Parts: sequence; C-alpha cells; structure tokens
Amino acid sequence: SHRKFSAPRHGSLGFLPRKRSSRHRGKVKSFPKDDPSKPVHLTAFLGYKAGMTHIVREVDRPGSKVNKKEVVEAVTIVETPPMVVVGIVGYVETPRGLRTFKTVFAEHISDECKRRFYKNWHKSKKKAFTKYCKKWQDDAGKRQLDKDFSSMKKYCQVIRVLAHTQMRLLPLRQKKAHLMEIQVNGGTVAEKLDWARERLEQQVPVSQVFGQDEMIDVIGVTKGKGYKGVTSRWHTKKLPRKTHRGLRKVACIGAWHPARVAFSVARAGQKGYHHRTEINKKIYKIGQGYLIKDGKLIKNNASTDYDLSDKSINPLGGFVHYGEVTNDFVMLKGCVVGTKKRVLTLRKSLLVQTKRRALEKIDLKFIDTTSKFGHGRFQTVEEKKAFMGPLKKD
Amino acid sequence: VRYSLDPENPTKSCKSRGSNLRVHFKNTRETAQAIKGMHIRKATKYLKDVTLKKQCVPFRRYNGGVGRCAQAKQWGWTQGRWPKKSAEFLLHMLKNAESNAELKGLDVDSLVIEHIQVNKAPKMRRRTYRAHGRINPYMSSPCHIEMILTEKE
RNA sequence: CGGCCGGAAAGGGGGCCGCCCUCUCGCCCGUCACGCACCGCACGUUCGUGGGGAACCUGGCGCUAAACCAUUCGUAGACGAC
RNA sequence: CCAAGCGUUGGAUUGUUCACCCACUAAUAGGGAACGUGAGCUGGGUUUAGACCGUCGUGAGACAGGUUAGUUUUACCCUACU
RNA sequence: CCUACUAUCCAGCGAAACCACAGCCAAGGGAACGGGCUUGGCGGAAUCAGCGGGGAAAGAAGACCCUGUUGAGCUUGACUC
RNA sequence: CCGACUUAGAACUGGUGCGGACCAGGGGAAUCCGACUGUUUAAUUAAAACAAAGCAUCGCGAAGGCCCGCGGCGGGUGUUG
RNA sequence: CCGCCGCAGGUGCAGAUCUUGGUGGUAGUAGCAAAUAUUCAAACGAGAACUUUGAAGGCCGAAGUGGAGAAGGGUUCCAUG
RNA sequence: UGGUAAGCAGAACUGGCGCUGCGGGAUGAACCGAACGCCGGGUUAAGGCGCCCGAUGCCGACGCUCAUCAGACCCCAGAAAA
RNA sequence: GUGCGAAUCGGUCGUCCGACCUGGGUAUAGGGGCGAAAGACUAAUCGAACCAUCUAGUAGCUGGUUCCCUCCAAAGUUUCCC
RNA sequence: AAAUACCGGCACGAGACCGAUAGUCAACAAGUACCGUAAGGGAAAGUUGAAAAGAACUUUGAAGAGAGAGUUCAAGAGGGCG
Repeated sequence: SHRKFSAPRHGSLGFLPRKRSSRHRGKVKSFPKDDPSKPVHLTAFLGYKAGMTHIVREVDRPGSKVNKKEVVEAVTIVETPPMVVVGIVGYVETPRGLRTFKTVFAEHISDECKRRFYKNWHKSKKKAFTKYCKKWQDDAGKRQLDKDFSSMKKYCQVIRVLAHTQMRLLPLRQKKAHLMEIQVNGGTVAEKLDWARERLEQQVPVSQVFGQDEMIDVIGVTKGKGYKGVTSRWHTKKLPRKTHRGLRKVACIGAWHPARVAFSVARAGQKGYHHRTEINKKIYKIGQGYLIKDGKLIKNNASTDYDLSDKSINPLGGFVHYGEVTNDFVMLKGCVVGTKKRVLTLRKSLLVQTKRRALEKIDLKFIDTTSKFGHGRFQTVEEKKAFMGPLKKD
Repeated sequence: VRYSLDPENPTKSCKSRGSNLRVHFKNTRETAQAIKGMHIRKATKYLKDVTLKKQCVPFRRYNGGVGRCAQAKQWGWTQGRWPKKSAEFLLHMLKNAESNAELKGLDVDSLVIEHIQVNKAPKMRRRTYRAHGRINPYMSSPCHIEMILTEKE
C-alpha cells in the first residue's frame, strides 16, 4: 500500500554521479554569452584559496532592521597573482557542436608553464616547444604563423586565450603551473584576435578582469571525505538503537516488483571531491601586492579607511595550512568550494544583476587579522607587545 | 621421467623437475606464467624483486578476490601479488637448472626459459573443527614443477 | 615543367596562364596488309602501383623522446586511483 | 476545466489498520507497487509448549471469550544498484 | 566526534553450504507473477570494496488444513475382555 | 618508668576541591496476584504455577487400614499403635 | 580371444533428496579478532617476528596464571638425536 | 439447469485436445486450414502481398472519414445509455 | 548463531545458617522408576530410554523402473462394493 | 537294532555359480582397527619384474628433490610400482 506520512527526498538527483571528479582544476562548463557591442575583455581567472576571516561594514539597504547598523561577515581570501598568456585557440560553430580550429602558441614559454606537459619533469630533457618556438625566428615559418591568423578571423568565430598560473610566486610546495582556456568576450573577431596577439606573452592582473562589488561564480572541486555511508552521505534518518545488523543505513531499498534496485535509492560510496559551481559571490575588495618603493616594503593590504594602521591581511602566524599571502588577492562574501591551497576558477556572471542585494555598495570599516591557530586576541605584533609589556626573552 | 614437450634438440637444452612441492598451485602457476618469456639472469633478478616486494606477479586465471596493485600496470593488468614461497621454490629450480647446464657443457649466460609447466600434485588431508560437532577437510594443494631451458643470443 | 589563384560543416587534388616542353600523330569516312588463325566450350575484361602485415635491397634527407614502477607529497585515499 | 511540478505536519489513548480529541498550518486530499517493504529492523497483536478466570463437557478437554510469560538463523555465489 | 578489536591491503595457511543450464529489462500470451519464448528495448574484456531489490535465494519429503478403512498419549455413560 | 590504638574539638590553608581512582541503594502515590522463605519446564515460559505452615473431612484397634508381588508360615508403612 | 548352430541367465541405465568411490565451480574466497604488551643485542644454526641466554618494559596479584594431592589418564616423566 | 456473473458448478448432441506434429491467428493444449515414411518438380487451402517478411514496385475501380485519445481482421483480449 | 560451545560469552541480576552447597558409597529399571508436579528427569534420546531379534512387518499412498526397427492402438463411461 | 534327520564339528570330492563396489562381514596382522558406560556395533585393504637385476658413481642443494650414468624385452613397469 501507499506511503503513510509524506516526506521529501533525501539529497538531489541533479548532482547524481557522486564520484571523484576526474579533473582536479575546475572546468568552465559554460562561458558567458557575448555581444560584439562591448569592448574586449577576459571572462575568467585562476585563484588559490588561502583562508577565511571576519569583516565589519555599515550596511546600506533601506527598510531593513540592519539599515545604518554594523554587521560581521565571513569573507574568504583567494590569492591571485598575475596570469601569463602563452597561446590563442580558434573555435568554429559546427552542426555537431563547436570544433577547435587552430591553436597558435607564443615563442618563449616559462619552465613553470612547460611542466604542465610532463609527469616526470626530473627524468625529462625539457624538449617541448623547441621546434615550435623556431617558427618566429624564420621568414618561411612566419608565413604559416601569419596565415594561421588570417584563417582564424575569416572562419573561426569563438576566440579563447591560453592563460597559465605564476606558481613561482605562490607559497605552496608545487611549481607545475595550471593552464586554462579563458574566452575573450567583447567586440568583433578581427578586433578580438588583434587584441589577443598584442596581449600574447604578457601578464593580466585581476583589476583587468574582475572589478569591485561584482557578483562572480566560483568553480572548484569540493573537499574530499573518502568512502562515506548512507546516513553520512545522503543524510537519511538513523534507525533506533535495537537494530540487529546495523542502525546507520536505509531500511528498505525499494518494493518487490519493480524487481531491480532503482538509481534514486540512497547507497554508500564516495563523498566530497565533486565538481561544483556556486553563483552570486559578491567581491568586497581587491587588495594590492607586496610592493617595494623607497627600499621600504609596503604591506598594508587590510588597512581600511577607518583603521589607518599598517597591518597586512596576513593574520598572526599567516594563514593556517596555506602560508603567507604576498600577491594581489580578491575577497568574496561567505564560504567558497574546496580545501585550503585549492585552485579555484573565478568566472563572470551568466545572468543580469538588477537587485538591491546585487548592486549594494560595500565600505569595509574593519578586517580581522587575529590568529586562526587558536583563540587569538591581538590584531598586530605591536598590539600584543604594547599590551603584554616585555617578556623573559627580552 | 617423461616431460610434456621434448627439447627442439637434446644438445642445447638442460631440464629440471620437482614432484610433491608444498606451495599453492594457484600462486606457482601465476609466477611460472610471468617467468616464461625471459633470459635466466632476468628471471633470477625478477623473482628476487618478487621476494623483496619490488615487482608483482599478475594473477590472471586464479584472480578471485586478489587485490589491485600499482606494479601490475607493466604487465598491462590490474591485480597482482608478491608470492614469497612460490618465488623461492622455482628459484631453487633455476639454480638446479643452471647447475645442469654447467654439467652438460653450455654457455650458461645465454639460457632462455623455453617451456615451464606446474601441475597439481596429490592433495594432503588434515581437519578443521567447526560449529555443532562437525569436522570439515583442511587439505593442502601441492604442485609438480618441470622446466626446460635452451641457449640462444 | 617551376610559379601565377582557391579550399574549414567532415579544408582535398581541380580551374587558368607562360615556359623548360615535343610531335603534327590522337577524332571521323576510304585504301593497305599484318599478329599462337592455339583447330565449338567455364571462372574472360576492371577499379589494382587496392587493404593489412613480416622481411630483403639500393639511394638521399632527416631526426635522439617519453611513459610506467621505485622514491617523496597529503588539497587525495579501503586497495587501486588521484 | 487544463493541471500530479512541490507540499500534505507535531501529539494524548489503542498492538491496532480504522477511530476520536488537542494544537499548528497555504493545506493538514485519496490511492498502488506479492493487501510495497522480517538473510531490513521490531515482536505490541495473533498462532505451539507453562499457568489463571468465566461459559460448556461426567471426563480428557473446547472457546470466533478475557489475562500473563514466552529462541526471529545464513550472503563469501549470479544479477540490480552504489 | 574520539578510542580499542575487526572489516580493509600484504607474507604464510586455507574450509563450507549451495549449484538442470544459467544469469540485463517493458509488454504480450502461458499452469491466470518469465532469466530463457513472441514483439520491442538493446548488448563491449577482466575485476575491487560495498549492499540487501530480485534469484517466488538457502535450511528441513508443511509442525496449519484435508484424505488414509495409518498410528500413538489420554479420557469415559463406547464395544470386547 | 613503659605504652598501642582510637574519638571529639579548634587554628591555618588550597582556583568550593576533598567517599577526588576503585568500591559503591534512584525515589514517591497507588491497582492486580501469591501470605512470607523455598521449588520448577538442563537446551525458547522463573511465574499469578508447585510447595508451604494453618484449616477441614475420610479410613483403620492388627486375623486390621493403605499399598507391593508370578509365587509363598512372602513384603513396605512398622524398631509403628 | 572370437564367428556360426543350439542351450542358460544375477543380460543392456540419465534420473530413484538411488548406493559406493572420485573430482569441480564457489575460492586463493569466509576466515586464522574473548581475557593490556611487547622491545634491543648475542649464541647455536644452511635458515630466526616465534628457540635459548642477557638487559628493559609488563601482566597473574596469596578466593593466583604459585606450590601439592583425589578421581580420570597410562609412560605423557627424564636425557640425547 | 443453478447463480448478478465467472477462465464458476452441473447436463444433451456432434467435433476436438488429451495421444498430434504441420501452414495461418505476432505469441497460445483446444480456433481456421489440413493430419505426417525419406526426397525433386508442379499447385493449392486457410491467411497474406509499405519495410521487418516470401508476394500488388497493378499508371487497380467506386465512395467514406481528420481524430489536441484516429483507425486497422473468427475465437480475442477493454466498453453503454445519452 | 557453517560458534569458543550439538546451549557458550559480557554486563546486569536471584540467594548466601538453611526447605543451604557438595565428593564418594548405596537403593529404586522401561507400561517400569523417580517427581516441592514442568508430562519434568531416567547417559546430547522421553506424552513411554537403549540394544538385538521377530523383519525384507503392512501401505488402495510418494519416487524410480535399463537396447533398436516395424504393425495395430485406447479410456476417464454402466452396475455393485464402509 | 535296521531303514530316517543333520546350515554345528573333523575330514574329503565336485560345480552351465561369484571373480575384489562381486563372492562370506572377512582372498591381506578380520570379528582386525575403530565406536559405545554397556548390551552390542564393526569397516576399508589383492597384482613391480622371468629374476631385485630395487638404480654403484659423477654432479646441484640444508634437505625433500633433481641432472647424467646403470640394470631390464620394457622404468612409455621406480618400492601403495600390470
């Protein structure tokens, strides 16, 4: 007979192949739709999740009970050093889909980028792009390079550019840079490909791509949790205590006679390390890198307009399980997807943003840089010293 | 004795044999299949790595429940083990074989394992004691091993 | 024969000119004699320098790599895998 | 009328399915899947063996009367699913 | 969430129940509930950890019910002692 | 001169912790059943079932009452009244 | 050891949850998880996670994992290989 | 004949299945055609002849019908009043 | 729960000077014993132990019933019967 | 007394019988081993070769085991071996 009391499902069937995603870097499944009305720009970036902290700001949304008051928001710091362009890749609109037309690479590719085309870099001879790079040093080699462009503004329609990460600068173990196809949106195909060739072998900072108070979408693989059971994975009801074989499971896995087990029944397997795409993550501020002018290194990234003090966004003991944030960063609202150190694909919004919550203007009063390796009290080393006086070490 | 396959000519070959050898048949057949298309110095180096757990033996026919290792990808397979006693039992045989080669006056640095065959020997019975006053068999599964070498390159 | 111009939806072997190039034949009526005329007989005649593979020659022109194990890591993990 | 996309609850008494009442709520609609679902649980109810009461039987015993206590086994195979 | 012992991976040792053939589904007809048949869906080596929908899974010639001119324990106002 | 164990009280003290581990009763108002202790279906029922002391009838003065035995100048209660 | 003519029968197997013996798949699978705990060196040796000696760390904690008997066992006692 | 009716229970007559394959009904113990030693040629029955799938690939005849649930072959496999 | 075990293990529990617990010796024997009574116990056996013989007990009831070819080929109905 | 009976016992002779899952339970260290407290229950188990001529000696190994020699018609008969 029928279900006695109506309950919803446990979990979604929209994210159903709950397997380890074969990619470690977040693939952009859909780039934003362009119109040749706009000037040419990049539509995605490649950041590194450093960690999380507080913010204090005055909220401007009229009518609400939080209007003209202060709040405390969880913000996530993604360190984003400038990305290097190494190649352009053409696409043609085919009745079977959208086919890659012609790739053209740059002359000089840094070893950090070259590492991506290897598994065993130590055992290798670094011989990649030794005969491609020749094609810029020659007269006859040029006359393919030049006609490979003339063919691509004639036939090819969608133009994407091959950026890579400067892993040289980042405080991680790894040096093997991440390549990423970023779609060059904006004006017409001639204007677009003349731009992309000028920006070839150069760097793109984050101020070029993402502005301030811009609703972006973050693409990343989730944090892994290994082989989890049904009540750990699908979050079903636990069975009550007196159950012989096990109380941490689904009791009935289907009726008699649709005589197979359905795809919709909650089983045990891999939990976490899934490809996910959260939307509407509001950028609060883009910081600055560790500049050296006058000889004196300036590091006042987290200095707001109501502090005036020379504290970095690095809290006491840096970021836990990551390291020290020395490069230009983005700072979004709330939680984002995946572990500390995790490579994170920041993409422009698919939608239009015409709200109050979407066009809200941010004005950070305070950034918390108290230690996250314990219950921290002191913002700066000069606060802690001024409070606690001299010690025995002194 | 009557071997399975005659050597192509009885001047270039020496044979070695052992009956009622007390190893698992289903471990020795897999390690005797891995060793078959090898030069003898490669075989001694290989079985040594199987003893020290450095190269696996790919379990192909008798692979029921046999776990998955990273050293079975060089055989183009998924499942592999490091069977210590089977490696030790047809390494002693290799040493007896290259003893026979030296006595039969051959270039011992050139011998290739032409044919190697592991049969089942008669089982030996003993008893396990199970619930509700029952005795079940606990029988060993020993094996006959024979092999023929031949000098080449 | 070397260049002169095209081809992208699954690019396709072509058009055209000079010259380097050699005849005056080729197509159609009519004369002129010939070729195993294999002695009534079956798989004839093609696209075929087909496809796929082991190898042996004789010429040049060219190129000297990566994967896996082993080690390490811990954003990953039952084991593999990553 | 088109219309099954998403919902359709928390409790007192009863082994109950059903019933009835309290409270909440947009609403507290009805059903099927071997009267879904025991190598999934549970064992309150029924439905062995011990006993008590009432009615019937001369008796052994009977009750579509009430009551209390009463062992819930196995997956390492094939498929399905993860 | 934590701990111990397993499960798990390895060296050595190494059983058992069970088994016509075997093993992907929807509908049809059929001994009126098919793994095999008919018409359609369709179909890609070899495997590891799990799981309990299905094999009307295993176990024991139904302990209920009926029949048998088969019984046994008990009873009495049954028949014969 | 020689003492071996207690008990009561006070001052001070500790980050209010002190039977510091271990050892080690949860309580109350009632209803049903059986007085109580004891016993019971070894391997699914420990109970309200059996027993029990107390109460109450019945038989028999021995050649007898109750019971055993194939048998008997046979036997148990009975070394009894 | 067989052909032909007669003669005689314990005369022909797929099945009987048939009898006896033998072998498969499952399967190198279930498993080898009750009671805190092992470690460094040396010796003998062809060979040591397990023997033996030392050193350390531990458990039984006198209602013991200690020393002696009764019943039962029958040479299990002891040395050497 | 009894029963509201039943792939229900009980009769008469003849024919079938059981004991029996073969062609058709996609499929099927009983329907329709027709009963069988081992084969070649011919031709039929009952059914067919867009493709599965042998055969209408006829310059077939005459009408009827449009369905946002068309319709489409004994037994027979889903319908009425209005 | 193919166990440590053909009744065991853990915690928690009943009783613990008495109708207490227990070793040996000894008496009761199968329609018999013994029973503070559950048809309980009587050597893993009890609403009648175990062993051998009667005995190959009987079964209108299950299950099986062993070579080939040719020829013929049914019945499930009448009457009587614990 | 005689004529009659005799699956025990001592001794013989025979068979249209059985030929090691058969024939006695027993072709062998069989009423043996083993099981049961006991009464009782009760198996499995034949064959090297004509003759041990049963493989000296060399060689690998800790050894079981091999490799060569050697005996024999034959080890394609190597001690549980037609």
